[PDB]
Amino acid sequence: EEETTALVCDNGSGLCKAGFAGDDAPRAVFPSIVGRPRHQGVMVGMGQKDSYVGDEAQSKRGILTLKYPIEHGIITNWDDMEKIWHHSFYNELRVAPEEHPTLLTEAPLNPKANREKMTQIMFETFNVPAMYVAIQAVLSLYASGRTTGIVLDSGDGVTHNVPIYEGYALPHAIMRLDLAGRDLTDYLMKILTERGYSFVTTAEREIVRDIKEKLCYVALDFENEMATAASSSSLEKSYELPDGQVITIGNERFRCPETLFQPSFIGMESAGIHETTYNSIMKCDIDIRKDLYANNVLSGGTTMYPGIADRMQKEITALAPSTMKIKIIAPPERKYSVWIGGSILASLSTFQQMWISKQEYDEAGPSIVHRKCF
Amino acid sequence: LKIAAFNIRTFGETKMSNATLASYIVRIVRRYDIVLIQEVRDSHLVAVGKLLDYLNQDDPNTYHYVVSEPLGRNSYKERYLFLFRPNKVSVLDTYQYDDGCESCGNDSFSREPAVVKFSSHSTKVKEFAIVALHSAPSDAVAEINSLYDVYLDVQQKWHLNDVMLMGDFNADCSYVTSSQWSSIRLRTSSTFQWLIPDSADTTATSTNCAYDRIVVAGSLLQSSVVPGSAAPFDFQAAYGLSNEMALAISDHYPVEVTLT
Ligand SMILES: *[C@@H]1O[C@H](CO)[C@@H](O[C@@H]2O[C@H](CO)[C@@H](O[C@@H]3O[C@H](CO[C@H]4O[C@H](CO)[C@@H](O)[C@H](O[C@@H]5O[C@H](CO)[C@@H](O)[C@H](O)[C@@H]5O)[C@@H]4O)[C@@H](O)[C@H](O[C@@H]4O[C@H](CO[C@H]5O[C@H](CO)[C@@H](O)[C@H](O)[C@@H]5O)[C@@H](O)[C@H](O)[C@@H]4O)[C@@H]3O)[C@H](O)[C@H]2NC(C)=O)[C@H](O)[C@H]1NC(C)=O
Ligand SMILES: Nc1ncnc2c1ncn2[C@@H]1O[C@H](COP(=O)(O)OP(=O)(O)OP(=O)(O)O)[C@@H](O)[C@H]1O
Ligand SMILES: [Ca+2]
Ligand SMILES: [Ca+2]
Repeated sequence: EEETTALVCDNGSGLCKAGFAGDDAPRAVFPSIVGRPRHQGVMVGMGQKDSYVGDEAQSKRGILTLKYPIEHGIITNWDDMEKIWHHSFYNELRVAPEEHPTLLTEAPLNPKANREKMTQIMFETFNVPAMYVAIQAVLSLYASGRTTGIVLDSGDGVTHNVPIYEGYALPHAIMRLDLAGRDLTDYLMKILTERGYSFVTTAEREIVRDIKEKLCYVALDFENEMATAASSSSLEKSYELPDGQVITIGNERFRCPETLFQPSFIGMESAGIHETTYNSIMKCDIDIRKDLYANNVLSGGTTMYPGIADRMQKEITALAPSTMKIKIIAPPERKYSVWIGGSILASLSTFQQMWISKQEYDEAGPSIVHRKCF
Repeated sequence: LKIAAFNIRTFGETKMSNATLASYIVRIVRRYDIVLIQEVRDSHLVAVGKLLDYLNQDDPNTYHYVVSEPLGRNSYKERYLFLFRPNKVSVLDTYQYDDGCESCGNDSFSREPAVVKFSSHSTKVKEFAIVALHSAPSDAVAEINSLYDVYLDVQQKWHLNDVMLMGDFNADCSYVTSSQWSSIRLRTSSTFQWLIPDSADTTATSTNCAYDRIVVAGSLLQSSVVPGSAAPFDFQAAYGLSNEMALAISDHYPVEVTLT
C-alpha cells in the first residue's frame, strides 16, 4: 500500500532542490531568487503577476528588483522565503502542503532562532502535518550510506567542513569558509575580461557560469600545470559565446578553482579547502580521526571539478600524519547529495518516529539547543 | 490618440546602454500614447526595463508595457513590445496568435502576432485591437496574407471589427512587388484601409521602401483616424541628425497615425 508521501526541500543559496521522498533526484531545481515588477505591465498570454520566483524571476530579471533570500546558507529574508516555499509546493511540486510531511535542510551553525522561525512558517503558514529539519552535511554523509566521516560541502555561497560521528555533526570542529561557487564564477569573469573578452550583457555574463561548469578543472600540481600551459596548446579549449563569436581559454581553466586551495587569488586572506579540512579533523577526538581521514566525503556543486578529489587526496596526505588511510569519496550524483540524503531518510519507516508533528507544536518547538566538540 | 509602430534595430542591452541612443529612443517613444516596438532582442528584459526606467522616472505610471516572449522559429528570437499611457488607454485583454494547435502559430508566421485589446476613452472608437507583425522578409507576401486570418480570429474571439494591424511588414521593394499585391487578401479586400501608402519611405537607410505599414479595418476605427495623419516620422530630419547617428538608432522610421 502506498504510504502518504513526504517532501524533501533543500534550499541553497543559489538553488532550491525540492521533490518527493523515494525519488533519486529532486523533481525541482530552480534558483533561489524572488523578483518584484519594477514597472506595471503584462506578458502577452497573461494576467499581471505580482512576483516571480525561480527560473521565471531570472528569465525576466531585467524588469524586476531581484532578492536572494538565503545568504551563505542562512535564511536572511523570511518574507521572500515564504514566496519560495509557496512556489515549491503549489507551482513546482503541485501539492497541497497540508497533506505532505515536509523535511527541510539547514546550514551548519544555523541560528537557533532561524530554525525556529522555519518550524513556525511550516506549521503556522504552510500547515504542514509533520516536518523535519536536518543539517545539510549530515544528509550528504548518510547519503554515502554512512554515519561517520568529515564532509566538505561547497555550494554557491558557502563551503563548510563538518565532522560527523555516529550520525551527528560535531559543532565546534565545523569550519566555515566563506568562498564558494559564485565567487569562482566572478573570478573567471575577472580573468576573461583582463584578456579583452567582454561579457557585458546579461546573456553574456550568464554563460561564464557555464564555461565554469564545463571546462574548469583542478590541477593536481598547480605549479606544473602552469608550466604545461606556458609551453603547449594541449590545455587550451574554446567555447562559442551565445553570439557566435568564440572564447578560448587554456590556463584559466584550473586557475579559477585553484582559488579553493589558494584564496590568495581573490585576495581572500583565509585558508583553503584542503587545510580547512585538515584543521577540522584536528579539532576532533583523536580516536574518531582515523575514521574521518577515511571517510572524507565531498559534497555540493563546487565539489564538481574534475581533478578535485585527487588534489584533496594529495594535499591532505602531505599534511596528514604518514599512516592515515586518507580516502576522499566523491559521489557521481554529489551536486544533489543533500537532497538525495533527505529523500533516503524521509523514506525509511523508522524516520516516521523522529518527525515532529503539529501536535508536538501545541507544545511549542525549541528544536536546536546547540552543542560541543571543539 | 497618437499611435506608432517602430522597428528599432537590435533593441537590446547595448543599444539601451548607450545614453545618447537611449535619449533619442526616449524622445521618440514619448510622442506616442501607444507605440509598438519590434525587433526587441532582449534575453532578460533588461533593455525594456532600462527604457521603462527612463520613461517612468517621475511618474511611475507614464507608461505601462505589454511584451511577448521571444518569438522566432528556433533561430534568432525577438520580442514584440507595446508601451502605452494607462491614463489615455487601457489593455483589456491580450493574446498571441496560434492556430488550433500550440506549434501552429509558427506554420504561418515566424514571429506570431501579438494582439491587444485597448479601450480608448478619448476617441470615437472606444474599443479596438492592435495586431502586431514584424514579417520575415522572405516570407512577407505569405505572412501579410495570413494576417487576414488573424483579423478573422480576433472577430471570432473578441467580436471586434475595429482592428488596426501594423508593424514592419517588409511590404515593398523586392519583398513584395506590384504584382504580388493581388495575392494579399489584406489588401485586396475593401475591409481594410492602408494608411501608409506604397510610395512612402519608412526606412532610415537609402532605400525607398514602405516597409512599415498601418492598416485599419472596421468603419468606426476608419472614422476615428484623423485624415492625413498617417506618416513615417523621420527622426533624422526631425532632430537634424547625421546619417550615421540616425542609423545608430535604427534602420526604420516609426510609422504613426492619429485617432480622434
Ligand atoms: C554610442 O553611440 C554612438 C553612435 O552609435 C557612438 O559614436 C560614434 O563612434 C565613432 C567611433 O568611436 C565616432 O568616430 C570618431 O569621431 C570622428 C569621426 O567622424 C568624423 O568624420 C567626418 C570627417 O572625417 C565628419 O562627418 C564628422 O563630423 C560630424 O559630421 C556630422 C554629419 O555631417 C555633423 O552633423 C557633425 O556636426 C560633425 O561635423 C567627424 O569629423 C573622428 O574624430 C575620430 O577619428 C580620429 O580622428 C583624429 C583627428 O583627425 C581628424 O579626423 C577627422 C578628419 O579630418 C576630423 O573628425 C577631425 O576634426 C580631424 O581633422 C585622428 O587623429 C585619429 O587618428 C582618428 O582618425 C573617430 O572616428 C563617431 O563619430 C561617433 N558618432 C557617431 C554619430 O557615430 C558611441 O561611440 C557609442 N558609445 C558610447 C559609449 O557612447
Ligand atoms: N560541474 C560543476 N563544476 C563546478 N561548479 C559546478 C558544477 N555543477 C554545479 N556547479 C556549481 O555549484 C554551485 C551550486 O551548487 P549547490 O547547489 O551545491 O549550491 P547551493 O545549495 O545553491 O548553495 P549553498 O549550498 O552554498 O548554500 C553553483 O556555483 C554551480 O555553478
Ligand atoms: Ca547546499
Ligand atoms: Ca529611406
